[PDB]
Amino acid sequence: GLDGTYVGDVGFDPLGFSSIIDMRWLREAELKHGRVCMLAATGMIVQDVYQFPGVTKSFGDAKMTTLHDVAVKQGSMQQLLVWLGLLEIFGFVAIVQMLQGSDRQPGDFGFDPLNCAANPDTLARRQLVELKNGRLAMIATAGMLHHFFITGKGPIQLIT
Amino acid sequence: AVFQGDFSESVPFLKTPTNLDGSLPGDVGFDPLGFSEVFDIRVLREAELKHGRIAMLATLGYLVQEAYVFPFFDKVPPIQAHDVLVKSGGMSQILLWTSFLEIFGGIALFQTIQGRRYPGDFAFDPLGLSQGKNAEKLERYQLAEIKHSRLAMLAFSGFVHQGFITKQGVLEQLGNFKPIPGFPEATFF
Amino acid sequence: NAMPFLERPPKLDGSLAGDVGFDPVGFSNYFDIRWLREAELKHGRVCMLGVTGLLVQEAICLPQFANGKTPVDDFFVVPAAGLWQVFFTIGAVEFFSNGFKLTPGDMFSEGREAGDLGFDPLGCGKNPDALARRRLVEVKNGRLAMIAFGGMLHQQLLTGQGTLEQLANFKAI
Ligand code: CLA
Ligand code: CLA
Ligand code: CLA
Ligand code: KC2
Ligand SMILES: CC1=C(C#C/C(C)=C/C=C/C(C)=C/C=C/C=C(C)/C=C/C=C(\C)C#CC2=C(C)C[C@@H](O)CC2(C)C)C(C)(C)C[C@H](O)C1
Ligand SMILES: CC1=C(C#C/C(C)=C/C=C/C(C)=C/C=C/C=C(C)/C=C/C=C(\C)C#CC2=C(C)C[C@@H](O)CC2(C)C)C(C)(C)C[C@H](O)C1
Ligand SMILES: CC1=CCCC(C)(C)[C@H]1/C=C/C(C)=C/C=C/C(C)=C/C=C/C=C(C)/C=C/C=C(C)/C=C/C1=C(C)CCCC1(C)C
Repeated sequence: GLDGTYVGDVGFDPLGFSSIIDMRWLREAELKHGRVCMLAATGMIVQDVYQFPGVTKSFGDAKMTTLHDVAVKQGSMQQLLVWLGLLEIFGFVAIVQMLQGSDRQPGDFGFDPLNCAANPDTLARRQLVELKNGRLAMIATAGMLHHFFITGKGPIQLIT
Repeated sequence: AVFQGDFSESVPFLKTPTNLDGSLPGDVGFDPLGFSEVFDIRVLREAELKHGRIAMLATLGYLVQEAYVFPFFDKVPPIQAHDVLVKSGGMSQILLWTSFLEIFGGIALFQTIQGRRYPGDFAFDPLGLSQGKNAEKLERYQLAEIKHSRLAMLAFSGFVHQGFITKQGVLEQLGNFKPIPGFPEATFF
Repeated sequence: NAMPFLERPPKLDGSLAGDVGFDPVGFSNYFDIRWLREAELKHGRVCMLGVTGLLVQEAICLPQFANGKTPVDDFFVVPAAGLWQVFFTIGAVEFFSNGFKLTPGDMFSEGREAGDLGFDPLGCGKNPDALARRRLVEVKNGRLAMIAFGGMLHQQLLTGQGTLEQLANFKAI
């Protein structure tokens, strides 16, 4: 079920997920988790270093998960769910169109504002980078959160 | 679609919707979940226009109702007026006459389904706008009407919802703009 | 035609007077034009007198009969006998005219045109060109009489003033 064509194929599917689920879905998923995790890791690190202007007073010092429990009350989180959900409904259409025969390759939403992938070759190198940073990010995010659970400390603070 | 592919203009990722063609006015190709596939586009177009034509009047009204009230009627925030008029029975008068016009409209929808009339044409052009001399303008106007309608429906929706949270009238909110109540003051924790 | 958007109803044809092609509902498709035409003239004729009566009765009451504050009340202050006497007189007039061909299939079986009772005691139907024009005037005034009567009566039941009186003091609800 695992073949060379997908980018990033080192051939590692010990549990054989590929055999039961369409690779196009699995890939769209790996990128989507990765793209989210990269942003999450960046945010958790950014949050410790800087906060937006009025934020500290309303939320105080809560960080990581604790901030979420406080954030939901602000409704900052809701706006995030409603807008992100609106993007996702288009994303559901995209997976459906792709699963139905369609041109779009998994993970392609057509966002290249700076025309960075215009060279065909450079795109391939970037694609490998994106899975790899994303695979790392997910591992890191999980770690930062678990570290948080146990130490009650933000990751930059744990380094401090 | 950074990889080359045939695709819809509005959204790069998705294919042009089938049975969705440039012919209806204001077709940027966006029907991401096909509804057009499930129900006939002309019946759907009649709906977009009807909702829009209703909406365009409503956006003007919510704004006009704030600034001015006919003298015989009291000035109250518009959402309140519906409650006042409904007790008054003014709303029933709007409902009855609007329903009568709609019954003529419902017959025209049946014709739209069986060929006959183009969606949304009631042949209401009392003025000469898009008259045979101005017939060239009709294609252009059609685009404006859908565009104004799409926008108005979003705008009214916005005015009413924003008004409920702010409890502040739309003209007032513009001139005095404040965060939803308590946010600057409140700390979640 | 009257509704630009809808196609003109088929059975409607220019022949009947005042045919503007206004049958969006298309009742004419379902039922004979003549039967309907008879009803439209008959409701219109009854109404013409109806409107005339509401205006006359508020102004004039028989010394013989008691008067109501509204023309509508006059129907109530009249003895019960009067209503039933009139009700029978009217029914007979229906019988004589329709020749006992009251039902939709029966009526018109022997021609009788549409909505014609052969009542021209004063001879005015002498010239055909006037008769058409007269037919158009009759049907238009009959439809107008239907709408007006409904209005005169409903306003009177509501407000209680007379139609002429209501103009003198509008007294809007
Ligand atoms: C969720 C993230 C995710 C997803 C969807 C994938 C998906 C894929 N990977 Mg990638 N990968 C990931 C994370 C992920 N990977 C990470 C973190 C690493 C670094 C360790 C790698 C390293 C890697 C290599 C080196 C290679 C792949 C390959 C593949 C493909 C085939 C592998 C397969 O069949 O298993 C699909 C994978 C999964 C089903 C993930 C299972 C994870 C656990 C065990 C699931 C446990 C159940 C879960 C907790 C239940 C909760 C789910 C709930 C939240 C909904 C497929 C497209 C191969 C490839 O490119 O083939 C073309 C390949 O050579 N991956
Ligand atoms: C044309 C027919 C017609 C008629 C007879 C009525 C009758 C009425 N409407 Mg109106 N209405 C109509 C059409 C009509 N409506 C239409 C098409 C709409 C839009 C959908 C409305 C919307 C509407 C609202 C929103 C309200 C009414 C109300 C009322 C009632 C109160 C009357 C009043 O204000 O005092 C008498 C009227 C005046 C003092 C105003 C001046 C009228 C002038 C003198 C008459 C001019 C001619 C007149 C418009 C007749 C037109 C037809 C004629 C030319 C053949 C009354 C029963 C109100 C209600 O329910 O009562 C509380 C109310 O709030 N109506
Ligand atoms: C739809 C028609 C209609 C109806 C149901 C009534 C019903 C009534 N009228 Mg009104 N009335 C009408 C038309 C009508 N009238 C017309 C057109 C006039 C003007 C002449 C009047 C003038 C009038 C007065 C002055 C009075 C009544 C009164 C009454 C009540 C007692 C009955 C009576 O005395 O009859 C009276 C009937 C007439 C004077 C004439 C009969 C009406 C028409 C012409 C009969 C049609 C028959 C035939 C088909 C037409 C061919 C002849 C044509 C050349 C005229 C009763 C509620 C009395 C009442 O209660 O008031 C307190 C009363 O005092 N009516
Ligand atoms: C776009 C950049 C930006 C972001 C993403 C962002 C996010 C949040 C969140 C999200 C979780 C909360 C909860 C929050 C809260 C407050 N912000 Mg802030 N905010 C941003 C920018 C500005 C500016 C420019 C100002 C400002 C202010 C306030 C006040 C005021 C009253 C107070 O101080 O009590 C409160 C409560 C004003 C001010 O007075 O700051 C001292 C002011 O000028 N913010 N802000
Ligand atoms: C498309 C297109 C064109 C166009 C166009 C345009 C201009 C489109 C513009 C669209 C816009 C601006 C849509 C805005 C959506 C905002 C939303 C849904 C906010 C939701 C808030 C939520 C869910 C909330 C919340 C909550 C929070 C945060 C916390 C709670 O404590 C409180 C609260 C309940 C308030 C046109 C017609 C020109 C032409 C063309 O033919 C095609
Ligand atoms: C197209 C497309 C898509 C889509 C989509 C979208 C975004 C559809 C959104 C549609 C919307 C928002 C339609 C809104 C209509 C609002 C109306 C008709 C307002 C009426 C107001 C009235 C009657 C009033 C009033 C009032 C007045 C004036 C003043 C007061 O005193 C009284 C009162 C309160 C009575 C998606 C991807 C989802 C799927 C798809 O594949 C294709
Ligand atoms: C027995 C009885 C009971 C109790 C006692 C009693 C009162 C003495 C007696 C009387 C009972 C009686 C006789 C009661 C009388 C009841 C009557 C005659 C009611 C008439 C109603 C007519 C209406 C609503 C017309 C509306 C016109 C419209 C919408 C026009 C539309 C138009 C169209 C179609 C075309 C053009 C466009 C426009 C202009 C819009």
